[PDB]
Amino acid sequence: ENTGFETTLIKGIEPIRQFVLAISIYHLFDTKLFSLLIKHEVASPEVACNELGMEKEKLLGLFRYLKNEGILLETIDGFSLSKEGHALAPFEGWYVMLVGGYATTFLQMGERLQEGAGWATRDATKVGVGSCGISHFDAIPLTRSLMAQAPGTCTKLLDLGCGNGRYLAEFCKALPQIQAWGAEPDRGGFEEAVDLIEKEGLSHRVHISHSGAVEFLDSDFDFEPDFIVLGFVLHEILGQAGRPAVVNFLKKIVHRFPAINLIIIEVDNQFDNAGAMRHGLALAYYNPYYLLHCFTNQLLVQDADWLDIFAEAGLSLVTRETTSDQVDSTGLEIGYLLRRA
Amino acid sequence: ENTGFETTLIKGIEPIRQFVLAISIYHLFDTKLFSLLIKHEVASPEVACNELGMEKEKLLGLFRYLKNEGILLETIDGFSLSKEGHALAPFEGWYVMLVGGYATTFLQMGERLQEGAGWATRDATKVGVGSCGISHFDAIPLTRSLMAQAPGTCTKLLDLGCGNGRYLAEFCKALPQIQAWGAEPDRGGFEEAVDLIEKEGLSHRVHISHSGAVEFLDSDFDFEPDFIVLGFVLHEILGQAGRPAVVNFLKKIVHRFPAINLIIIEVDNQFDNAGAMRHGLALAYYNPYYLLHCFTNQLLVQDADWLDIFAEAGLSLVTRETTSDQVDSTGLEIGYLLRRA
Amino acid sequence: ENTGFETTLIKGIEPIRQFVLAISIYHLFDTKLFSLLIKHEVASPEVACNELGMEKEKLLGLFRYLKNEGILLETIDGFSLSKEGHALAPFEGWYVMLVGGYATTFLQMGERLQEGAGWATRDATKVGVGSCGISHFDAIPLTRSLMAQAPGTCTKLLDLGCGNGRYLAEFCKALPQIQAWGAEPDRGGFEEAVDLIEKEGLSHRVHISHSGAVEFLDSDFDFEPDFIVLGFVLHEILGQAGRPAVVNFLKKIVHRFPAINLIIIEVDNQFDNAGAMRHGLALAYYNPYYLLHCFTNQLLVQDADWLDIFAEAGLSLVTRETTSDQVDSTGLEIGYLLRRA
Amino acid sequence: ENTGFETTLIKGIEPIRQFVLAISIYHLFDTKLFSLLIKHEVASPEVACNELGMEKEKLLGLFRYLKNEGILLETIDGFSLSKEGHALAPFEGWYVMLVGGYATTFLQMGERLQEGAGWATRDATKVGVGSCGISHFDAIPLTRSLMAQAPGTCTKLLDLGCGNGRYLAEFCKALPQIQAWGAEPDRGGFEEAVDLIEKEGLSHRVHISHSGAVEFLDSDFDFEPDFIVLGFVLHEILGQAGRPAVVNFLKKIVHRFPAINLIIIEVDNQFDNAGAMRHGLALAYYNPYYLLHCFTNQLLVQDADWLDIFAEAGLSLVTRETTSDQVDSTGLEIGYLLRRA
Ligand SMILES: [Mg+2]
Ligand SMILES: [Mg+2]
Ligand SMILES: [Mg+2]
Ligand SMILES: [Mg+2]
Ligand SMILES: [Mg+2]
Ligand SMILES: [Mg+2]
Ligand code: NA
Ligand code: NA
Repeated sequence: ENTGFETTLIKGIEPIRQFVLAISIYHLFDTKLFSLLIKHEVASPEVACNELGMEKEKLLGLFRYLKNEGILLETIDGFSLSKEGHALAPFEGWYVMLVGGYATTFLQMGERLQEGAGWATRDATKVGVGSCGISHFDAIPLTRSLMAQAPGTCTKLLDLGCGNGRYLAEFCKALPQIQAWGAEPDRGGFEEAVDLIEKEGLSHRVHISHSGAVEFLDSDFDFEPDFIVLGFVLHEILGQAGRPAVVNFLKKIVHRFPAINLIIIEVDNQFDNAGAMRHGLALAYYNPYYLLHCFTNQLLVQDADWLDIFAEAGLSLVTRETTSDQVDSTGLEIGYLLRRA
Repeated sequence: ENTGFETTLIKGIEPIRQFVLAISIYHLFDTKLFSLLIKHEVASPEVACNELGMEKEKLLGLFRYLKNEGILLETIDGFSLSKEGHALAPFEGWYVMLVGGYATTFLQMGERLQEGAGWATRDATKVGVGSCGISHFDAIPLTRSLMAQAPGTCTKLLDLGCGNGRYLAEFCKALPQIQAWGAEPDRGGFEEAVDLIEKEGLSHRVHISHSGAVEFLDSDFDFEPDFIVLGFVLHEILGQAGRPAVVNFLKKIVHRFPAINLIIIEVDNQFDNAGAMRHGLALAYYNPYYLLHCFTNQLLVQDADWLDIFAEAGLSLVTRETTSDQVDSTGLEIGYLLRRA
Repeated sequence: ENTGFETTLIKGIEPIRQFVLAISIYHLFDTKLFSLLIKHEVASPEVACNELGMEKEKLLGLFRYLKNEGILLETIDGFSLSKEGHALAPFEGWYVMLVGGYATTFLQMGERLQEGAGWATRDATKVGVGSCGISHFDAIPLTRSLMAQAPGTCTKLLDLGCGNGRYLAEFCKALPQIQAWGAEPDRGGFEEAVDLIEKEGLSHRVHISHSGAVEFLDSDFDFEPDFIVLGFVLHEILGQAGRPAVVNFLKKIVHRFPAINLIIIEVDNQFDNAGAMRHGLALAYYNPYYLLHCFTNQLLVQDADWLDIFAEAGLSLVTRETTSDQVDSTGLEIGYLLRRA
Repeated sequence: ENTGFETTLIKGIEPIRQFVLAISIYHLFDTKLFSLLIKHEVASPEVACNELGMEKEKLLGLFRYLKNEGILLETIDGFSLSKEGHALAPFEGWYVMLVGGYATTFLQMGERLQEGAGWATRDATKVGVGSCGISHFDAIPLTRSLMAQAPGTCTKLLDLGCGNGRYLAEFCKALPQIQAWGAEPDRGGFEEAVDLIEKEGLSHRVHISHSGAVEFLDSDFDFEPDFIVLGFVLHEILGQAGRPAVVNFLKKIVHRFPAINLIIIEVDNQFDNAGAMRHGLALAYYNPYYLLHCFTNQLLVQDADWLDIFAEAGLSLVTRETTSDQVDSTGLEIGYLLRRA
């Protein structure tokens, strides 16, 4: 008889409804349709197609789907972002990172659970672009706050794992006397950094290298930074190369630059902490973030574990801070300002 | 300042939270972890790993993620399905079809929007397995209802586009005198049909062929069916081969078998119908279904368009029915019982 | 041990969380705090208190609660509506009607279920004010559409059950030649109608009487209307007085005014229709509306039942319409344009 | 045109949909219909009406409403709880307390905001009954944990503000040597306590008085307790009588009973703590709880404020604990075990 089944089905597949919507919102941003709708205000599928080189029947399908979900409005003149659609704008970075960057990673979990199946891959270009969008809200303000508490002034900044160069673009626009150098291991991210830096008019003050963090420190680069930023880099080295390699990397920084100020941003691994995991942002962001870090060759550890690593590498903690409680009040994103002990 | 940003962020990325959960639920089913948890009641990660040949640290990560979302419970003895987790069981087919089958298709939409980029691909084995799970609730009862209104009795049943053979297994178990033949174009689905039929003990009464519908009708098969079931097949032929090809296919059926009873199940294309699109199941299922059918080489049309096609092919409508309002009350899934005019 | 209980509790009491939010949104509107925040943009609790004659500590409590839910933002200068708070503006009428008008009614259901316990009461002033706010979106445009399809032009309009007079104020502003008379049985609503009409500068063209519909038609009023609007009035008479009384009331209208055009708006009782009840607006609005009409002395019937009543009363149907599918696509709100047969 | 309005309306009035559902769930429990459906499994409206003395048409309305929301199932034999309906069972106390007890309080906020309008009233009988239901999960296990850490064993227990006597019934059943006395100021709650104690067969070991806490301590009662439980009582005295009155009350306890063990349960006022307020249970429960305590004559203060009050009253802290993180992981419900300094 299946009495009452339909009502249970609508609730039971609610995650599937939102799964498709998240992918569709990701494409709305990534394809530049969102920016086109902002610019035009109202656009017919024919006009959007001509501008972006798209096929009308596929675009009409995406537009009708988004209209049914309330992201778009449709009038005789075309489609427009609704108030709900406009409200998505600040969140672009999260969609680009988690859907663009990590959709393949989540999809690979079934096969990668098998003995010997290896680590899940990701689209590191989208991870970098997306995380840089996110960093405008959380990590860049945190880095700025810690930099203000260091002695002297920043004149030469080195950012390892720079993604598309957003930290360097923001710091260079706010602090005009700064000279900067960024290194990014992903080729696509490296190319996006060279383009963003050129678009912001900063190519004469900021240079980008296609390199990983450990290999950059071992290279014959000619730059004497007084600040080094390691934003979510150490947990990649920890997973890929091991704890002795992280300790040795940190020792090499202060051996080469004994008066340097280090700013390290890391995520505290509280995946098993019942109270922490009930916070709305812990469920929305950190629970999937922790899951991805079990399937990729990265290792998140606790605040106490990082403090032990810093001590073993011969570093002293100047101050520790978390993100503004207006943006992320979980206390899981922690920034450390360190110096040679 | 970003005043109040966090509250907006938690709401803004709610689709991303559910996107990861839908993928994780899909893997919970597809990897056979769900069936393992049902069988064991409580299983430690070590026990689940030994049984399914998995890696403990990756499995613990998936389990902790699902525990944080309330799908699993954790005690000193291990993990178990919660009441919420147990409640997901009937919906397995939807997760397998839409996530397993069509996740790649949704992910390809950005690139496939470009002029000349072609049709998005899918994992047709998972689409078939998943849709067959769904059909237990909606399409198999609808087919059974229409079959009861035809003259005479079914003795020889042909199912084109049979997926994993679920329609044939259910009809053969309910009606022991039936001899059946199924054709499935996807190799993986064909192999799953041969295995399901063997598992149900029906290999002596039901034969499966690896073939598409049009090519099967043109083959030298030796079977005289009195019923032919075309469950969501015609809209594939319509998209791939065109309307004259669908008309010619239907004419060939009644030319070869003039006394045959045809049962056709199709989805009415009401993607642009405001009232229809506000139904909870229209939003949860049909809105993504319509979107997928704009990106794949399949074409959904309206009830009136199908009736015109049937008339042009020389068929008469015996009766038309929709699914039980206990399972799907949208009126979008329509079954037609036809005969030669 | 209560393993996993908290996660189930947060979901289990979600209706309670939203119950308090709905009441708080209702007071935000009803107390004029919403209009104060629109006017001021940012207001400290001291400024809001001085303007509306409120107590600071109670207001701070309401504001902190709403801030926690994302409806308000707080800065050093005070509180303001967030984008989410601003987006609530069009829905004021629904909150005023269902919470202000009918909260007591829903709360009385337990006691009123008992044999001989009578009908639940309501705050008819808030029901009238709120329903008039709603009517701007659905019933006023429907009435306007039907009036345009009548053979005659409206010059003298009678609105029975006029609430706060919003139909008359809108029609009179749009159609300057109209003279109008409204009757409202609730004293509080009647007083709000006299005030709204005076505020809109329409007291010379619109008169309001404190009276129920049946008693108004039996009174010595001196007005010769060519249009009468009965917007959700007949189902009140049907419940309170019975079907013969509704038939007699309609017969009396066309006996007194044989050339009159009648516009009747009613809600189709589809409470037991599985497909209709899965529409998002059916669940949000019509399911509680049907419930309240089982506990108050009002009786909702079906479209066909109304058409039969009209035939018995000697009325002919000119045309029937439902609301615009941009505002309400359920087809449950129906308007009938009638004349004497 | 109101383009796209309906989609915004369905979301905008979601709090109203859940507001009516919460009230309907409250009555389902409070009227004993929930227990009737558990006992019968399937019940026709006629059978439920005969058993509880209800009117069939009003009951059918409530049942149809709940069926539409998925709480009930309907078959030819009658109505039954669905799996979703069954899952509500543990949450009865929250509905009884917040809806039964405090619905009137929330509804009174608009009028009580006015200068000199006084404190909002509540249904203290339902607050007591509901809070006692909740206490089975959080406060009773917390009290039991603290009692076990005292140097003495409990033989004579006094519970001030006992509600319906649930703490005493649970402790007395688990610990057969205990003699107990409870005081409850609300007459309805007092009568429910006398009945619960009689139903559990404990009238020979537990006596209940109709009295407030301060007046009980000033009375001529003849009982020498070695443990006193003050579960959410002190914040009532603090609001109603002031901080000197709370200090004097605590001093009087240890003057009359110098060897007594005191167990105090209080809610930490973190209403203004951004991170704490993003916890799912903080939003669902504590945010409305804080709001109600701004409109009633009760005053919630912080953990540190309570510890300072205890020091002033001449009490020493033996140990402090919060609730089990399986039931409430906010850390806002705190229990203190105290002795005379
Ligand atoms: Mg990482
Ligand atoms: Mg298809
Ligand atoms: Mg009514
Ligand atoms: Mg009634
Ligand atoms: Mg209290
Ligand atoms: Mg108070
Ligand atoms: Na890893
Ligand atoms: Na297609």
